[PDB]
Amino acid sequence: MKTRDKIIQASLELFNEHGERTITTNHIAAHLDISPGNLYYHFRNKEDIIRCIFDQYEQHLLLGFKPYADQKVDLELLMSYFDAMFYTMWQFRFMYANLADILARDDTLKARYLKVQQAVLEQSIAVLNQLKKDGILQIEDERIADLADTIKMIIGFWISYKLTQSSIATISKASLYEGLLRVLMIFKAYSTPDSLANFDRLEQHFRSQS
Amino acid sequence: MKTRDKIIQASLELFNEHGERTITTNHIAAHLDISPGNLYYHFRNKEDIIRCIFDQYEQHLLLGFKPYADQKVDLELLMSYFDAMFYTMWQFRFMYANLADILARDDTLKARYLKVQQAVLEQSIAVLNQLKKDGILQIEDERIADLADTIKMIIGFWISYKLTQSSIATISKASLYEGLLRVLMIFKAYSTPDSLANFDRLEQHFRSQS
Repeated sequence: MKTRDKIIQASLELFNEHGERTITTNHIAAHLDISPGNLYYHFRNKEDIIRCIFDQYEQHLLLGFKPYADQKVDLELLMSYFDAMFYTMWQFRFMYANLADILARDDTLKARYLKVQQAVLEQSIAVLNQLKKDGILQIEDERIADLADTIKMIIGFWISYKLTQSSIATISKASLYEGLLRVLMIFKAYSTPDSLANFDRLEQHFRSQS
Repeated sequence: MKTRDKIIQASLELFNEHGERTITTNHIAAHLDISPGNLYYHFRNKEDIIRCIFDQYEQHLLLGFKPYADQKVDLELLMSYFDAMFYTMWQFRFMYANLADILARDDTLKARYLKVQQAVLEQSIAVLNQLKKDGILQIEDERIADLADTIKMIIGFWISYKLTQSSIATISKASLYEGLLRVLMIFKAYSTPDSLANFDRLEQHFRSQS
């Protein structure tokens, strides 16, 4: 593992455990047992590290919500889209906790973030249309875009909702699965009779994980 | 109108137009054409004004989502609950824009905020159970609490979602109605056949407002 990649992963872990705002590049270097000069060789400031993390976030997002080509339309395919919701919230939780402030202070990062959000929305609408063609969902064509955008809003803001509903300042995997189960509920209401059985197996799988 | 109430309303308007963070007590006093000492007579600092605004927010919330006693179960009753969603987001939009930071810096305000959120959740669950008894909604009893909490999450975080999805830093009434229409969609999926007609009249009413 290249030192540059070690710096990116240590940063992500520290930001996820303690909040991005309180971690300095000197703390990151001490965590890796390197000089702050050694860190500067690879990254000149903290923003540049956060920019590389956003890129990692963005490529996983585009791949996790990509439309399906020749895959068979079965349970394993559906779980993969639900697994990508969980992964993104948990692996980049420092981001969801403080998105507005990170975007407001870096215009380059914000512009790239918006391009990806629009491309993820377009893929999601395609996925939903395919599930309709394949007999998994019943939705009026004119509402598929709205459903996709509403689910995207749930996943993106679930963490902030949880942080503002209690006196506890940390996110547990259990909090995240509660969120997936709310999305799974919404989708269950749009399912076809032929496909209700599968939504009950997804529900049982996620109640069992936590 | 008592000067104390004039100070509270000017503050709310300035915070809603420009963001709470950039408004000082000296700016509030200049807006009302009074000395900063005259303002101090009534309010010793900005937090005390924000505390009185939260109280106004809290009492409207408890009244707007209160369970129904002898009212007839008709369209006007349903619209009133939808109107309370719109009112709270629009009249206290500075709050929704910057909730986390306001709560993190005032422990007294946060404690009261959480008591009200729990009481609003309990009322909402009662409302939903009544609509079920009265033949408006079909939901498994074990899921009514989850639906209520998911709708509450949508209304509370819609504004933050919109502010982070564009380069435009302001909220329009149109953005807010788009949000209500997403909630109305979710509810339409849980409606009974006898009640679908009414959800189509609510939809048409809100598409027409914007």
